[PDB]
Amino acid sequence: THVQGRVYNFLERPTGWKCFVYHFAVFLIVLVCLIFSVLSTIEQYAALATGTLFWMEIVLVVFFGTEYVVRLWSAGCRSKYVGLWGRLRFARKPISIIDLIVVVASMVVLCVGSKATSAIRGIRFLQILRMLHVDRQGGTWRLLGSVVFIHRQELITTLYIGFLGLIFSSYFVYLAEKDAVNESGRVEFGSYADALWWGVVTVTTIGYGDKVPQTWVGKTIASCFSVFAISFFALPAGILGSGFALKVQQKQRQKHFNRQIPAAASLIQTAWRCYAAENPDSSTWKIYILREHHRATIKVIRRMQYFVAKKKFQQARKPYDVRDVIEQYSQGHLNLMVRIKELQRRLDQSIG
Amino acid sequence: THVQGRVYNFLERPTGWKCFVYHFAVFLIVLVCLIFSVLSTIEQYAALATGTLFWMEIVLVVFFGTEYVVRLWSAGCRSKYVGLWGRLRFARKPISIIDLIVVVASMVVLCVGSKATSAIRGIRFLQILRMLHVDRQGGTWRLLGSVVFIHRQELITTLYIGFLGLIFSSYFVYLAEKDAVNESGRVEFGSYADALWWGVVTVTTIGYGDKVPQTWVGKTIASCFSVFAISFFALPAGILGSGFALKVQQKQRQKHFNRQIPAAASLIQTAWRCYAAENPDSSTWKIYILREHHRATIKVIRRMQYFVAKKKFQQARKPYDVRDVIEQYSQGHLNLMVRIKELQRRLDQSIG
Amino acid sequence: THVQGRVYNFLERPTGWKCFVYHFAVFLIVLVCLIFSVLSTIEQYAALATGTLFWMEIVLVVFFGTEYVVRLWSAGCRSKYVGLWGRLRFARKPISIIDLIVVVASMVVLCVGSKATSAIRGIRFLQILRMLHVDRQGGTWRLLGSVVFIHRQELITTLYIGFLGLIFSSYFVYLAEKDAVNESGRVEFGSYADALWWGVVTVTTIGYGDKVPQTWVGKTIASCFSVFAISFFALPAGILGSGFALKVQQKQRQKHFNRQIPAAASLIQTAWRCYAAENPDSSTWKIYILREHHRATIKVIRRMQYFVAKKKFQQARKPYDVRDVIEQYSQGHLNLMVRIKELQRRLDQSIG
Amino acid sequence: THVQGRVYNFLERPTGWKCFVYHFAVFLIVLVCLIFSVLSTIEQYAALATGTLFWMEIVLVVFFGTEYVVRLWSAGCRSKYVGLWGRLRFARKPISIIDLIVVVASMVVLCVGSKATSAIRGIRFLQILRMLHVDRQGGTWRLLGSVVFIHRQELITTLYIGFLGLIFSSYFVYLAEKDAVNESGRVEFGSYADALWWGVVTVTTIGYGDKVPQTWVGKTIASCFSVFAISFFALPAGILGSGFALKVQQKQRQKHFNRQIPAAASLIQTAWRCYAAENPDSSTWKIYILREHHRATIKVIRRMQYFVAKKKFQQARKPYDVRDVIEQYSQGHLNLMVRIKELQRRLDQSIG
Amino acid sequence: TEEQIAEFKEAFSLFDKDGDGTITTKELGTVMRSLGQNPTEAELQDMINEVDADGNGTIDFPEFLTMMARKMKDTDSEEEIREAFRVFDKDGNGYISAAELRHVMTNLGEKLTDEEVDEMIREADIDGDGQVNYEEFVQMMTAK
Amino acid sequence: TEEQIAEFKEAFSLFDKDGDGTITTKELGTVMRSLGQNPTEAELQDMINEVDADGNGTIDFPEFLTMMARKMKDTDSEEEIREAFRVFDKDGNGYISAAELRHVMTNLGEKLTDEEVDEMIREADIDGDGQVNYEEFVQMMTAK
Amino acid sequence: TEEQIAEFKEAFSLFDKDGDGTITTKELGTVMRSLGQNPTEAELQDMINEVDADGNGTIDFPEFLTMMARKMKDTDSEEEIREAFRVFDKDGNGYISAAELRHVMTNLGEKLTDEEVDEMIREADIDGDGQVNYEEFVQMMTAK
Amino acid sequence: TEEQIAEFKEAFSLFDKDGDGTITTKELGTVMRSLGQNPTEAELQDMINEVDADGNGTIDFPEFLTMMARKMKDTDSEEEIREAFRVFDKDGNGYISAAELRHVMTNLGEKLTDEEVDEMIREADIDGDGQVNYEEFVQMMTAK
Ligand SMILES: [Ca+2]
Ligand SMILES: [Ca+2]
Ligand SMILES: [Ca+2]
Ligand SMILES: [Ca+2]
Ligand SMILES: [Ca+2]
Ligand SMILES: [Ca+2]
Ligand SMILES: [Ca+2]
Ligand SMILES: [Ca+2]
Repeated sequence: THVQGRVYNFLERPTGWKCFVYHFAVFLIVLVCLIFSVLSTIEQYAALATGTLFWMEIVLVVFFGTEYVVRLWSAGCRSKYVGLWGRLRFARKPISIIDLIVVVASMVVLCVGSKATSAIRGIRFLQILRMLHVDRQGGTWRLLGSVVFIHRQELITTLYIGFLGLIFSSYFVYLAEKDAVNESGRVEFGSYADALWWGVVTVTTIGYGDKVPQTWVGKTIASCFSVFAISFFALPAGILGSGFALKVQQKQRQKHFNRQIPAAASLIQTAWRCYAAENPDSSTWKIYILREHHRATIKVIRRMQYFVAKKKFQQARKPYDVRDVIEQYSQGHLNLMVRIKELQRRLDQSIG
Repeated sequence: THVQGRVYNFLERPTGWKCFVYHFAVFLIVLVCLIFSVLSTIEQYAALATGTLFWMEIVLVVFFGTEYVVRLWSAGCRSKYVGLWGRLRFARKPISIIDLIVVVASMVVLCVGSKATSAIRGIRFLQILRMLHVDRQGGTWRLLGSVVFIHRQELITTLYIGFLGLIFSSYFVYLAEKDAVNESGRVEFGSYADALWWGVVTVTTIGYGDKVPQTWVGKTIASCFSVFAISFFALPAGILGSGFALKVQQKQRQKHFNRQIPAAASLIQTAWRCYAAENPDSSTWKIYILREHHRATIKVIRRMQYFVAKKKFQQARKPYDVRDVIEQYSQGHLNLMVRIKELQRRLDQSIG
Repeated sequence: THVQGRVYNFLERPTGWKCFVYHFAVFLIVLVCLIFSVLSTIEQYAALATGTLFWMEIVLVVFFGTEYVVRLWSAGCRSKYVGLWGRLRFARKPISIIDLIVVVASMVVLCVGSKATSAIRGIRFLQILRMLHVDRQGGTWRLLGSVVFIHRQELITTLYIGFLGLIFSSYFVYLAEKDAVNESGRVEFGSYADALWWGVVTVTTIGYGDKVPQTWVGKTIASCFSVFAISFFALPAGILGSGFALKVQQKQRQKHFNRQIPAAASLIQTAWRCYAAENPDSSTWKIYILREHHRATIKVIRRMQYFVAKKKFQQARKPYDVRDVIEQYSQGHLNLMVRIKELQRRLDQSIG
Repeated sequence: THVQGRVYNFLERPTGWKCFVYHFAVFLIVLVCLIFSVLSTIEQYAALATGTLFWMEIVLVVFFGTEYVVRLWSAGCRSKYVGLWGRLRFARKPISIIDLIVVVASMVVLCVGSKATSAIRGIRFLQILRMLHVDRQGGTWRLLGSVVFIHRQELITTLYIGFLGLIFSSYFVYLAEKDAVNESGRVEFGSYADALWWGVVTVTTIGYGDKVPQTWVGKTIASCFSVFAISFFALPAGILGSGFALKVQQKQRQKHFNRQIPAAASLIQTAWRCYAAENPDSSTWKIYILREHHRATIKVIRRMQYFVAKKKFQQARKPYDVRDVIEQYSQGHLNLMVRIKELQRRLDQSIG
Repeated sequence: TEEQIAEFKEAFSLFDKDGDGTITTKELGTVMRSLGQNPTEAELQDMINEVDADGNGTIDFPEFLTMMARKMKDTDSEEEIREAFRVFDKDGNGYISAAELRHVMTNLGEKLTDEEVDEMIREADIDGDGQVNYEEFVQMMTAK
Repeated sequence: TEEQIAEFKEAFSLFDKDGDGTITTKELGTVMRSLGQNPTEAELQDMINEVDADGNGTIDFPEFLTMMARKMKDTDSEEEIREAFRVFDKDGNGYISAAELRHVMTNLGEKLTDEEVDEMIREADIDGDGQVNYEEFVQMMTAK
Repeated sequence: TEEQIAEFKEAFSLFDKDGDGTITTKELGTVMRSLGQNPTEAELQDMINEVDADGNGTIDFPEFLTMMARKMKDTDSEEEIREAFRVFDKDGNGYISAAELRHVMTNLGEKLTDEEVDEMIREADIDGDGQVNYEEFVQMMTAK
Repeated sequence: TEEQIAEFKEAFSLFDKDGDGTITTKELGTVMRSLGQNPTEAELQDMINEVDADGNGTIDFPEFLTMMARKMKDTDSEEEIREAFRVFDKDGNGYISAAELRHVMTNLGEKLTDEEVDEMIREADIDGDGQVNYEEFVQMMTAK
């Protein structure tokens, strides 16, 4: 009854300790195979590793093929992945396309080889590409995309400033060191191509030194460039670190999952009622209780209820802030004004 | 009727997808021309690119001249840019001055060339200078200026500490390595000029190595300098990254644009009333309703209304904070104290 | 009466100025001995330091042995460290195990030597390992572990991105520079092992230069790699610096220690009452005042009181936030609604 | 009448535009003299600058002597600097001591020279030391000291981790590369002194390359060290940048200067009353109105008023937070409970 | 369309019933209590804060046109409705039972009548399997 | 100027009408209701919080001089008034219509009388084109 | 266990005494005041906010089963109880006196009767030394 | 000292006048109104929140000893008093006038009587120069 869900949880979304350790073991053995293949080219393991490359290759491709097949079969648990169309939708995902491409390339290269260096390198490429499959919740790619999307104008501005600064600095370096000759007669700055290479080396602080200015004015302008533009080079690390820190800080102010249940239920009910407003022969009109022209009024009431439910839904997804306190105080003050006014009116009536 | 506004939106402020992709295509083709001109000096494209430099140069200068002309003509849509004086005000802008200087230099160099290396380099300079025209909302220069203005004393303090630290460190390096001779007999630290160059290389972590101390005391003082002053070198990146992060964090707590409309309207009305207080023969004095010396009182009332409207305007531009909650609670508590006191007085009168 | 507590405070947890300066002197003399042993191998102090190594070694091992013995004897002050089992629990701590291993290795090497280079190096290793004993509150290791635990998914994501980026960049570097030969005929990139070494040098910005690409495409891909992946290399410093800054910022919003005393006392009382609910013959049942089936009801009441006390305890450990204001306003509004309703009912009864 | 205050403002605390530009001109001319003296040693200005060194030296020492004399004379405006004792207190300040030492050293060296390289270097040292006099509000040194004081345990922990990590990494590097020989036969790692130098170069990312491991295990351990400990090297920049950012963020939530005036006045009054409680023959005892043993009660009342004023003073210096809202709501709720109880009692009495 | 504008015009006139050109919370509460909807100031403020885009606290004709310029078939609309179905999906495996839906409808919201509960269990049912195909349900909510 | 100080002196005396030397919200409300301005504690606190710079909650003579030392022609003043005209400029293209200005004046604020609405449409009009030259309007607000 | 479920069933029925299937603050206050526990709305909200996990504001049968699925012997439970004993440990040296415990019990909480104060001083006492072995006390709280 | 402890003992007994061993806001207000100090709940909470260090809301004997263990001559005390004199020093040049001090004393706080205003102007005066030597004033506040 739940075998498909159980295998889907075991494969796609490991959790706890059993499946977590199993996936960790798979990842570490994959990394061990990758590093052994890296060391294979060196003469220490030139022969044995290459001789054993085919065995591990076929074993791994069989394992990943079976894993892909069982995952695709278990994809039917998801409602959107039910039927042939749902299986195609699951396969059309970028990760599924990557996996199928990797396995088909692996089987092609293995069958061609059975009966060179580029093929082995492509094997490593497909292994490290399939290695990306461990990303299941999108916690790397989707998270970085969201972070970029939040700060698009900021990164655009910072990159713009950085490129303009480095371009002007490289032009100044070239004009200062057109005839730059280092010790023992080499033209280090043969052109502004060399100037640009020195500038990018300086901003990245590599300091290779193949193109170093030999004039005092060149040293001063290089120092000014290092002061100005290297900060641009160091920006994104601190920027996204601060972003992660503030996200974690705001991670402590979310409402409990049961608080949004009433809002979700109310919005579902209002959406259904708005949809059913198109059904004149419904029997739910008299529940509120003769009615000829009030259908438009009922439609408007349902529409405004749906809008209020939408507002509640947007409020549910956002954390606590000053707005909630403001609206709570406003509603309480309005209630107590209304009650005091009612009491005043009743007392004025009573006193006579 | 709206053709001037439409062309102004198309040129100055592209948005959506059509104009956005058009401007992106213009920017990318400009960058492609720039990189091809960069590669022109190398022998791979020494002849063909140089032969085709004039054609692309004249085409581009014609395109930017027409663009500048149409933008200046469409500038009349803005109220401050109406008439000859308004056109001059538009032209007096730094960006307009930059564009006109670039186009006039381009046409001058093209007409002189038609009937050398420095001219071509100036062509690249004006192309990359006109490239700055894509900045329209000031999101780079105005934003960096504002960020600096906010933290002027902080950057002043940090730079002061950094320069003093590097100066003392360089002096210590020189006094430790006055007779610094590296392997195979070269005086790496010929002077404290060499010491300063080594210090700036160390603080920028270039590590060229042309002037490296050869004594243990020199190594220790260099390590202390690297520990102390390189943090100064790395400051501004993290500082402005944190600034951007906090700005984005505060970007979520702005009131809706319709909330400041009443404050703006009220302040406009109060400003007009204060201005019209100088008109004794106005007919708006009796709207509040015989009046000889009350004109000064009405002027004071209008002035205090204008001050209250100014306070509302300053409150509108700032985000939510504890002050709004404090004042809301204070006004509610005062209202309910007043109402309870009125009820107590009325009940005491009634009981007798 | 308090001699054990006094010596425990003097040894384990120095504070004030006397013990603080004593521990600082011990730490600085330990560091001085370590640096003198470091300088011992150099010919400046090759003979005298080595001759005096045994004396300082035996003096130090005696001092640390006596210190460990007295600390273990004074460990009986702690309730969990009372008796032989408590002494074993104190000894089973990682720090105690480290200390006993260090002292036993020291006495073994000293007795073997009394009647080489590796032994001396192991002596330095045990000295620097015992140097870690100054960590008493766990402020280094426990703090870093907690910081990692808070941001486990973030560091996992960032490291994943960094390794994948560097791997692809190194592969691109190798494919671009398979035949990389530098000046005067050396194959700098003999393999993708060399490519990986150059990539890690670039991402760490060492810039040794033993393997530098000599092609324009290689320079461009290296620049792209430096732009992309070096930010990953610089992440953790800024990440944990921001974490420390936000922790210090939140350090100002803790309630006074006396505020959690009532919650702690209430939860202790509720826990004892829940435990004693299993004792039918208790005499505390009639304090609330015949009772046959109400024991289950009393157990449920005690259980819900214990749950409320647990909620109060979790509230005590967390700093101030919007939730406290929300619940305070809710309780006040409910109280005043209830009071106004009671007043309305009484007045309606009175008016008749 | 105010000439002393005017000259004190002109000298010690320039503000506005006149004195600000004057001080900026003084600072820039001092920097110009410093850079010209720096360039003096180079043969470009070896003769002219040295010949003109004495003239600028005597002019500057006369200017700073007159400035110090007039500042000391004008120090009498401050109440704490009134009289000979106050002048000594002004002179005992570190900045005043620095200035007097600089001027006395300058006059000594000038009178000795009138009737070598070290003397000139000491002249530069005293010029750059007097250059620190521009710090008047302590915005550099006091600010950095306060920032350190806030985060003492954090910097202690981070430095502890960094030194331990680099020490273990250097030991691993030495044990891996005891016999490290680079190309063409040089022992780069002659000892763990060389290993420590390579480690500090790597953590500072200098990359001089004089001591680079030649083994794969050495490269791997160096990569691990770069991953772990360089973040420690980059910490303080981001840490204090985040500190400055949060300080500027909190700079927007201070109460107006007039809000703390009532608290200051109340605390001054309570302090005086507590002091005057020791004066039995005062005539202020009967203002509150026979009184023999009530003097102790009045002393206790004055003491508790002083404590309340102290609480108000501590509240004034701290910015807005949740505590103010909590206490305001508590006092309002208590007031309205009290009023409702009074109304209920009066109505119950009236109904009969 | 012009016909849509006219429809909004008579809808505004009917919902006003005053002729002032602006409709207030008092009038909205009056018409609801005439229908028998026992209104609340909470409902009144939940109405003011979002529809009244001008911010004057009333319901003007241009305002009403602006809020009737809405559209319920927006990509954001089906995205948020899909997330809402994901909100109460406790399992997270794409399986949703009709029993919990019935319990939620009956015990929360407007306390759905048995008639509309039967409507729920009959419209959202793939041959009464108990596992509703909520993606097509979202599609035919959006399709209207 | 000394004459300006004297003018402020008799203005303070007239606005006091008590001789205590300090003027309170009670007296300000009394004089407004004598004029017929139906005051509110909200207006009273909006007065106290900004003018009363000393912070004692009253209106003293030196305080009144400090608030009369103001100036409405400040660079910040025309900058903020220009931004205020930019606040309701929905198009953002520098085009402002008189119809929206009339609607805002009539339906918000003091509910401008038709007389002052006509004053608006006649003073701010470049030959009645409907596109007011708001920069010169700002200039002649500041010029007073 | 099934017997545990049945026990919870009759406990829910007895605590309801209404047969509606949901138990409210009114009924809980009624039963407490029948016992004589002088309830308070503060106690009522302290009950609603934590046990009522569904969020409907009442006490349903599945809710009651969910809150009875608790366990007091959790590692978090003894950790928090140990920290609680650490809360009032002013010395911080692992020494706790019985006099302060007696004073706290008598002057705070439910104002412990002398009988239960004697129970405290007799159960938590290593031969009446005054230094209670609070670790074994925590263990035998958790052991129950 | 033991004599100081005894003095605190009879001070606590006199301020209690009830014999319960704990003193409450009701008793403190009663004794003040017997003296004629027209107390306020604001004063009562300003008393509870700081002196009552235990947190029980009353005034116990050990609590009273803890708050009498205070000392007014603390380095923090003269530092904060010096900053307080710096708070109203508008000029910031170390010059303080007696006129502003007199105005503040008369118009703020307890509304100092002319007798204590004369006491201020006579104690804090270097031969009546109007520029008080506030550093020695701080010293002889701390010296008591
Ligand atoms: Ca109409
Ligand atoms: Ca009505
Ligand atoms: Ca007067
Ligand atoms: Ca009045
Ligand atoms: Ca039942
Ligand atoms: Ca009841
Ligand atoms: Ca007593
Ligand atoms: Ca009383």
